[PDB]
Amino acid sequence: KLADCSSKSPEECEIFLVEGDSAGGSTKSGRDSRTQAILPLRGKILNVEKARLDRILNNNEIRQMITAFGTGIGGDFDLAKARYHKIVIMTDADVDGAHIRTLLLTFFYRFMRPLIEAGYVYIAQPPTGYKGLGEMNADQLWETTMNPEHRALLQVKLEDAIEADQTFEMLMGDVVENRRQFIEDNAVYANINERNITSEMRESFLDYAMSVIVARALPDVRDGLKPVHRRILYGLNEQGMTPDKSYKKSARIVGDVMGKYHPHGDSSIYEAMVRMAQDFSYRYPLVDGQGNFGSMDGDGAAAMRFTEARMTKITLELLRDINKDTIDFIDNYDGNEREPSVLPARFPNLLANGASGIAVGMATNIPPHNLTELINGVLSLSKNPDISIAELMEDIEGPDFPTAGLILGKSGIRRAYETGRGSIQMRSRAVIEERGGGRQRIVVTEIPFQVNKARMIEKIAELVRDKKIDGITDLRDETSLRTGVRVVIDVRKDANASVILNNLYKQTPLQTSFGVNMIALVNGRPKLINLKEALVHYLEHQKTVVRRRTQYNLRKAKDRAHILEGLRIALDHIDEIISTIRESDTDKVAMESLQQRFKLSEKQAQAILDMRLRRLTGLERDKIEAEYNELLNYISELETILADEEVLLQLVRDELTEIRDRFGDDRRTEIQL
Amino acid sequence: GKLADCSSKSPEECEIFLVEGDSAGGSTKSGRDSRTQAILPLRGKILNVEKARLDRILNNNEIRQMITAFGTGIGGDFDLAKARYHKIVIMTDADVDGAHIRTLLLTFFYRFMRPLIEAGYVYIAQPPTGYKGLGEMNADQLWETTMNPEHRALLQVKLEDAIEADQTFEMLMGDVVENRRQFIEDNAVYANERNITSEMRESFLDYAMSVIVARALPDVRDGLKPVHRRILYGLNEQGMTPDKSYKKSARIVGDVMGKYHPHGDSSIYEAMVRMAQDFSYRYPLVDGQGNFGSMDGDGAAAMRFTEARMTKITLELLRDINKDTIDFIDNYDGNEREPSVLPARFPNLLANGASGIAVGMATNIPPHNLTELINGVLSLSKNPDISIAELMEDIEGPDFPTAGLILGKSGIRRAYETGRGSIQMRSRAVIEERGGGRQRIVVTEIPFQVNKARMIEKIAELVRDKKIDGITDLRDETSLRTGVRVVIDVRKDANASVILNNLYKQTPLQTSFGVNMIALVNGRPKLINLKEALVHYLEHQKTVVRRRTQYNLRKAKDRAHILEGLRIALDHIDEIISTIRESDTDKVAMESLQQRFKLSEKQAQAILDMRLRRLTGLERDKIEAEYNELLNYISELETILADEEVLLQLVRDELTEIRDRFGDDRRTEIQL
DNA sequence: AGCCGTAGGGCCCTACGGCT
DNA sequence: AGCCGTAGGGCCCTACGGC
Ligand SMILES: COc1ccc2nccc(CC[C@H]3OC[C@H](NC(=O)c4ccc5c(c4)NC(=O)CO5)CO3)c2c1
Ligand SMILES: [Mn+2]
Ligand SMILES: [Mn+2]
Repeated sequence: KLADCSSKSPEECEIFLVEGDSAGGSTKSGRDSRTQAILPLRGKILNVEKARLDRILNNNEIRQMITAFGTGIGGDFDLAKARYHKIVIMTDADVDGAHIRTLLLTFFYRFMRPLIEAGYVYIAQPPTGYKGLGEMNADQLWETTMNPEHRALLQVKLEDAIEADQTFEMLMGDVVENRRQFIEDNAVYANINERNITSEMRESFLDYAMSVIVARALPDVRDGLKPVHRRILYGLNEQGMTPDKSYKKSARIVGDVMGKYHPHGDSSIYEAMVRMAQDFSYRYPLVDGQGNFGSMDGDGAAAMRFTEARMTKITLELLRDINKDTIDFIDNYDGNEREPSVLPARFPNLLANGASGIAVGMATNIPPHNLTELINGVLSLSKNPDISIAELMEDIEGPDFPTAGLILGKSGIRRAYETGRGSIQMRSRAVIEERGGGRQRIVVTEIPFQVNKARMIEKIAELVRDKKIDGITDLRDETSLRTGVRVVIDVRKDANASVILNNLYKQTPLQTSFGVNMIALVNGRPKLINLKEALVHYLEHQKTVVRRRTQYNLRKAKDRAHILEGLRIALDHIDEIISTIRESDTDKVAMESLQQRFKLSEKQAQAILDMRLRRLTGLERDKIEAEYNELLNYISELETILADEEVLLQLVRDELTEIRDRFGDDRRTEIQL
Repeated sequence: GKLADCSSKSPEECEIFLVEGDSAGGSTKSGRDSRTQAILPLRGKILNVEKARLDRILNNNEIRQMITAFGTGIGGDFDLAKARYHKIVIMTDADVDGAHIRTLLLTFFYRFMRPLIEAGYVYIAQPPTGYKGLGEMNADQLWETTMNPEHRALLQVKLEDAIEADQTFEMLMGDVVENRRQFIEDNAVYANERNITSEMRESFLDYAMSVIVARALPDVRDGLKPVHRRILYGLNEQGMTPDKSYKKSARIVGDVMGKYHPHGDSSIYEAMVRMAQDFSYRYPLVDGQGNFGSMDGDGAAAMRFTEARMTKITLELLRDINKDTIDFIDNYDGNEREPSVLPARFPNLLANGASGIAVGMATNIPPHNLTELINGVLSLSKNPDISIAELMEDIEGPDFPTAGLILGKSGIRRAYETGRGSIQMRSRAVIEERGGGRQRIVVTEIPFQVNKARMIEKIAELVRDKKIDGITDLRDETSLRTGVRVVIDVRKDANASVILNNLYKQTPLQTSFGVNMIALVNGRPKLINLKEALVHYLEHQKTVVRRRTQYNLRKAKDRAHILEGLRIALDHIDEIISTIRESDTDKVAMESLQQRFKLSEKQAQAILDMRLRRLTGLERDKIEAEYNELLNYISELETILADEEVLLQLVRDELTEIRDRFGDDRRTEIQL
């Protein structure tokens, strides 16, 4: 990995740590290879503050850093033996780079403290607006960042130790609550110089943490999506990949999304897209995949060069009226594109499909739900702001998993909908049945959500082999496209099969809990929310969307009647119209002449100058009158909706109801007492 | 291993499907009936056992997995009794690479498991085409077509004459290239049971002709392989021109993968990267931003990091592509159109050169100076009987991006005469003082295609293993600011020149370029000499300029015809408007306009599409200005089409301009 | 040898939080 | 104790021909 310098005189020698060979290459090409060494790492380095020492000392990248510095670790640490008097951290100028920087400072503080004391550690300052240093040309990387003349390094000073120790403990240690508190306390949500090592850690760390929270791992309460899923669906949309049209190569989709909207690795995008295609993961799948999109047995999808994809019908409902000023667009990562900040989301997607995400200081875990039940819930809520969770549960019985199965008891469900937290006990659907000669078997035909069917079956085998469960004489996955899931467990003759089943439910994922933890972005801040808040924020979104959409169609039909007004004047005075144009030299004079003569606006004048001659035929004259008369009718319909809060809300209901009628379906998961 | 066995054991009723990898595997595993159907994914191309020794075969993972899985052992240890399946089913992707992996698999079974074949246990599944690999198929469909024993069509492989079979495996898959080449030349055609010899011959031949005509060899006209052509056409169709800014590498590769080139990402991205390296291409076709590699054989950044567009001179490859200069063809799936060849307004085969390993043959064509090339083609255009020797008054010999030296003219001369020759390339190295009466060797240019770091390591090896006297140190002082610089310290009092000569004998510091000018001519491979290359090249240009002139003619005559309808209309504007105003439909207006004013359908249409702003005052006059300049152009064009000396001179003229704008100095020095 | 350059194909480290 | 899902990062086997 190391690409060393010529000079062995450590006095004048620098080593640069970079994230991988992609940056490595640019760095190598632009360095001064007499004084300047380069060590590429390989992504996130190990967190030494949370890891056992066995594996701190085995980890490659840790090891190689040790070798390169040649000073040994901890007690047996000779400053005098530093092969370099400058260790320069130069990760990418993105948030994951800030995080890899915190990880490294932690390693150095806890294993090479003197190195920091001695003033040998530094932080390079590459320009922003660059995914990694691999996107820079070597000359740029040199001028800006590496050239001893016209560059700016921060030298890491350690002031108070005690404070440093607490900081590393809080930020990087395994007590989440300490970290969570710091985030809350310091996050500001939207509506050779010395650098203190504590200052750097808290600023770098918070930068990462906030970024993961608002812009990675948590879904938005309004549309139920994380950034990656939003930019995927929105890309499908901008490229017209509707279900009527045909499937397009995943690589096209991914390439496009990566380029315009999502400056991150290919596999994060493709894997997100894949899940959205899996009817064992999504209760209402958002992508329609062609090819191998993986199995319940933990199989990956085929590589993105093989598969293809489009929207499902129901994703249309997520995107409807996105170009009717329903929702605010923002700048993409680099200035050159516009992306939606949220989707219209005309059905309640946060709950329908659920969410899961590991952030920093917190996580989220929201189960999926029956859409017929959810919309009935939003209906009841719309007729009654003061409805209770108990009343809402009259409609929303509890979660509805794609994989079906059983939930045991209404009581975890109730806590989760009331507090935002609760454990939910899920079981497989298993029956006991004769197989012949007075012997029996267990048949599992549905397994709990998020359980790998293979791993589950291996577990049972590994219980039968470690002689750790009695009575089982065979185990077979008879699952098949033709017959559905079907896992068979033969039972020894005369053994009690019900007992064996209970044993499996105790000792295998045949029974599994689901720990609800309903954190989402509300005003782009993380909040633990109950069932009713989820539906309130959802309905508040829908109200705004149907209002803005109605306001937009008004401005637009008004703009258009205005033009049809110019054109009807034209048709009534066509001879004089022709005359005015013919007697004009420029287009500028005609425009002025038509405004004055016939009291037309600039826009009308221009639309008349744009009329083609074929529009003076019989049918074309009629269409202009017809389009105009239909449009006045529509304009006054729109005005009705905007002048009356109750007609608007009634529209919201009628629309929800239509979606419930077209996409609603049976409950799959049975909830038992 | 990723073996997914079935649940039954008795092999009489159990089958195993071999597929290319896990993408195919998953569709196969979700599709299959797992009571009787095992699946074993491989990993792409398997080893050719006909060309490998036994130590290597038995180290190979995929080979091992197959042996284990089948349970018969191999060779004389073979045993039909211990078969775990009575049907072994080869199910590779429905493409040419899948024919090839079929031939490799059958080569393994015939040489190590022949009784398996003698006994009827081997089979070939028949998936549908249209799908890159099985990973693009849904499991329901792969079940119906291919795997379900009530529907599928299986071929059962049969051995007849074992002597013929031996000859075939030997010829097709053995180490002797020439019999294979001969079999290709003899069988190629350019523009229930299955005999194993027929399968081998037909599957291999497919593969072979696919690599030859459509992978590894350049076209003589444009100097390009399918992958480079599709990339450049891609850049163009998305206007990624040099005036515009850079697009993202992943977008470009994604575009091209979908539209034109159904193959792995890395083949595309790597082809693009090389086109951007100024140490690889004498005249780079791609302009890249980010890490695109080094002479030390670092690869580019991954494609999420880099951006790219055309270079100035690529516009010249593409100039006039829209003027019917070249025949477009269907892409691989029917939903696109691609160029079969580029206009190529400079001679790109010899300019940037080409190297490719095919089947039965290879190509290796060095790069050249463009100022020289062009003077060459001009000279040829003044004299169809120009000799190689006269041609070499312009074209001194290869000119490499990396500069350096060529020793003597005799390899050059042989190469240009016959299309084969060996050319000795040598570093640019000087000897210089370093202080205290010591000296060093400074190397500042290295041969084409010689990895600099790997070369420095071969020098270290010699010093370490004491096969060279007198070297005390070795350093790469290469930098952006300094250019290539490799220093070799010599021991006080040792003769530096001697040392340097040893380095030339013993290191890539001197390297042969083995010229072997194979290219496609009417899409068939041909060994061509210097002159035959320039001639095909000149022929393409004349065709281009002629087809270009024919196109502008059709187009200017079409436009004149429109303008003759517009003249009539502006001159009769009222009767025109009444004619229309009186007409119920757009149809009736066309008919009336046409009867009353002697107009064609297309003249009537142009009038009906006329906007009212065209009736302003100075428009009857513009139409007339335009129309008179059109008639002038029309005849300027007819001049050209009727006199071949005028067309040829036109060709000469455009080339001279390209020479003036893009021609640069020779970099490689030719020492005699 | 083993390397040139288009082709087939796939695997494994790391962070992060909460549940087992 | 190790999985789940967005994220950071990269490597190594194969065919082909010519020297
Ligand atoms: C399969 O299993 C193995 C296992 C062993 C391996 N050892 C080392 C490295 C790897 C893979 C690392 C490599 O890095 C670059 C990756 N792709 C991109 O950067 C990229 C970005 C955007 C894109 C595309 C690609 N593809 C498009 O068509 C457009 O959108 C491709 O994968 C290995 C792979
Ligand atoms: Mn990075
Ligand atoms: Mn394949």
